[PDB]
Amino acid sequence: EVQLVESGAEVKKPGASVKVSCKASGYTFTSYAMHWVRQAPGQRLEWMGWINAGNGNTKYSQKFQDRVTITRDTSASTAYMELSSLRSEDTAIYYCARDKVDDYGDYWFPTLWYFDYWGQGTLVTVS
Amino acid sequence: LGRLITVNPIVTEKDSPVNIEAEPPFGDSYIIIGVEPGQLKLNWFKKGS
Amino acid sequence: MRCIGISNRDFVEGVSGGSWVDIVLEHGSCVTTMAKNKPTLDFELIETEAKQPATLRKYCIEAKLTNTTTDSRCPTQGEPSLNEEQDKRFVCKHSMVDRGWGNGCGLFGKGGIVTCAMFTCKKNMKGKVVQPENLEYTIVITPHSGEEHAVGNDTGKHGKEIKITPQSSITEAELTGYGTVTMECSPRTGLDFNEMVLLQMENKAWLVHRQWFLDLPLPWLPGADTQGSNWIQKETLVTFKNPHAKKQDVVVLGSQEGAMHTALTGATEIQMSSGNLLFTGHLKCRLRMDKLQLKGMSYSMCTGKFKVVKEIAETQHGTIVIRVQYEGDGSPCKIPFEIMDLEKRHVLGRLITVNPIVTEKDSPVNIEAEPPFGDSYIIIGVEPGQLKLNWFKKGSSIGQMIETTMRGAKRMAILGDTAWDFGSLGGVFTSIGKALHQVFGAIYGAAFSGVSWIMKILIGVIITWIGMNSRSTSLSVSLVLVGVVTLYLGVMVQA
Amino acid sequence: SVALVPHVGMGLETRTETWMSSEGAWKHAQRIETWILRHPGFTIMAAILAYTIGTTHFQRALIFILLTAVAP
Amino acid sequence: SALTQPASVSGSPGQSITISCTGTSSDVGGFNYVSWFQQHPGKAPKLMLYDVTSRPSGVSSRFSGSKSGNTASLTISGLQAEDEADYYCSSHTSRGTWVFGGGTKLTVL
Ligand SMILES: *[C@@H]1O[C@H](CO)[C@@H](O[C@@H]2O[C@H](CO)[C@@H](O)[C@H](O)[C@H]2NC(C)=O)[C@H](O)[C@H]1NC(C)=O
Ligand SMILES: *[C@@H]1O[C@H](CO)[C@@H](O)[C@H](O)[C@H]1NC(C)=O
Repeated sequence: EVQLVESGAEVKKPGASVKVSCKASGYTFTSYAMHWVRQAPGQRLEWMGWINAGNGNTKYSQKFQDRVTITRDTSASTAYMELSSLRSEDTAIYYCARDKVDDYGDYWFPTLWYFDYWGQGTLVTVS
Repeated sequence: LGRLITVNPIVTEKDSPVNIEAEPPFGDSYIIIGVEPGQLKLNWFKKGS
Repeated sequence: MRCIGISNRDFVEGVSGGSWVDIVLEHGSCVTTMAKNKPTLDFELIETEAKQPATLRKYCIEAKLTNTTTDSRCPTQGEPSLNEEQDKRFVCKHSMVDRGWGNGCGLFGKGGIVTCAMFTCKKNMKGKVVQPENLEYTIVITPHSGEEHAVGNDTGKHGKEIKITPQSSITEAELTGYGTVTMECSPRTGLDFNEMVLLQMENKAWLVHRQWFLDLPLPWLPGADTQGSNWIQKETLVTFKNPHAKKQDVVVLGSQEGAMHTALTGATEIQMSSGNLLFTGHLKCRLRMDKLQLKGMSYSMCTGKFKVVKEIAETQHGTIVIRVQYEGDGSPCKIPFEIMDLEKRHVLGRLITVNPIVTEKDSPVNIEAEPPFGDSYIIIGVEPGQLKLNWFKKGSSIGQMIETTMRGAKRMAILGDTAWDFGSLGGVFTSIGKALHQVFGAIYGAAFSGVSWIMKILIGVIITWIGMNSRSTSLSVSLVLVGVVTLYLGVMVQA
Repeated sequence: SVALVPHVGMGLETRTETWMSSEGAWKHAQRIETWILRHPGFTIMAAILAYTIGTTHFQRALIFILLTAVAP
Repeated sequence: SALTQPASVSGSPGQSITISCTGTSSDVGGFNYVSWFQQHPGKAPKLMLYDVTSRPSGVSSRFSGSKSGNTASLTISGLQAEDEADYYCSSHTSRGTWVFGGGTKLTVL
């Protein structure tokens, strides 16, 4: 019943910014975190992850702390991904990753499971 | 000696673990789970209490 | 059989009730069990091992200071500021110097100076801690019927090699020939972890108290700290030389390794190198002997012509070990062994290696027994080839009960309340002595703790004195349990 | 420094030998007797002060041993 | 700040394979937040394990894991042809970030 679709991109240019999105269905948006996971071709799955919630208070990455920010909206139930300052190694397959928020509204600790359901992946390329 | 808090623990869908919580006495006691073979007997010590 | 020769022998006998007995066993001591049947066994704890440690705090030992910089400021216009004071690598101190026109400022007063130098360690002491689970005791169970060269050797495979975890259970031990012994060991209440902190210096290791370890004055660091730069109380290994009212300097205080070796007078050394092996402490065992067989029945009795090859050889308090060689019969047979008096009338004196047996004839089988006090005549074999061997056990007396009293009081001195074991369901006596000893030792410890060798003797003499000159027959109260008992523990500590 | 707080009374004692027993057992007395032979005047003054206060005869020995003992 | 599971392992069908993963004392040495994933080459990585021994619904009881300090080991008992895919580990650090493993390529023939 839980399906997570995404929006792909064909090809980019270094020096631009890419904006991939994802629609969440089967469950509500206000009490669910939605992370972001890289997959470069034949490489380690890196962590873009953004700890979203119903309020929007979100932690950056560590390698990409001062390089990328995101947005969100509840009425469309879509968490965005505004990756700025694209480079040659930024081509990967980006996934949205469902996660569950504590019932007190805040997101202090994640649950015992992380990623029950996934997006299909958007293979972005640079040129 | 020692009350059981999770009353009537039930195994369903056999390949799925079931977590039981107990209430040991104020000293030394033992935890018995199985029956005829594999008699799972575990020790536990509780301070003061 | 691994137990002869060790000076802590500890015979325990009496398997009343069901078929169980309580025993407790240290690393330095072995235990020999006896019953009316169910042949004798030997129990030794050979190693304690904690598997997965977690470091909690890293004290430093030797360090060095570079980048020594200073800055002063004219009087009454505040105190200085330096750019590397912002880091917590640089240890800092503000102090007063006096300044004038020769220093080049003015106002002829007393200014303020600061000094930074970055504190970098070079020798770490990490103190690891373990939880009471995933630590694995190891106990060896060797039986009697001493086939040759199995007497006291630690090496060689002669006993069963079961291992105790608190994850474990009944702990079946199927040792060959005989039955199958089971041990309800209790390893959680053995050594009282969650206070043991296993600190590791350069190549040695110790087993210290936790609260002693945490308040230790040295520059420390948390256990989960990568990139160990942010040392915390760095001022306990530096000092600031402001000799006269002039410029101040920093110097490293020096290596604390020798002073830490003076800090550890009272901690049992352990071995943290390729495994966190311990060789101290004890554990309590519940020893069930439901299923044991003697191995000796359904063999014919022997035919005679034995021969002694190692002499009668009393070792360690009256438990003589003689080694005999046999020649000629159907070779699997028993041994006609007994201890008589002179006129062969009374079977006095007890056999310890019960039901001895000859197997694969051209090999010695050595025998252990306990003679009475004085003359006894050890007799091996039947009448055409008897060996009537005299032995005079060196004449003791009532005093064997006083040395048993000394091993009992010493056993209560090292082991506090666990020492009311070696007893199998005493009921109306053992449980009340254990409970009263818990409520007396619980107000003895943590109300008389922390003091040394000397202070226990001093407070013992004080309580003995103010009890001895008291009134209303409270002198027995202040003498028989707190005076001479604390004077007795004053001479047994620092073991 | 850590030459003090010597881990001496933390319970914890077993049958096996500690780190340095038979050196640490008597080093406190061999250090308190050297100091008296190098400082006799404080022993005499502590004897006078110990005899002055402490009326009864046991308090003379108690205050004297404590005064000559707390001073290293 | 990265996990070090090996490059590739293999085993015949019917045997049991073990996949290990070592990490720091901030994500695996102290915490139970260790999980596993099944990254098929034409599919998003599917959640095959919860907490170190636990397991999602739908995942068969063939998969089992353990942890022995800084090392978390995944054990597949009785391999089949439907295991020819990548296996990625995961850990939540004490800091607040997530780290993944390098990836093990599993073959049976
Ligand atoms: C303790 O047991 C070992 C193991 O049997 C004994 O070592 C044996 O010694 C005899 C002496 O002739 C050799 O023939 C064997 O080959 C040895 N066994 C080995 C090497 O496995 C050892 O002698 C015993 N200890 C004592 C003090 O006798
Ligand atoms: C300390 O001095 C050395 C030698 O000039 C220098 O290389 C180093 O950077 C200095 N340290 C700092 C923190 O500046």
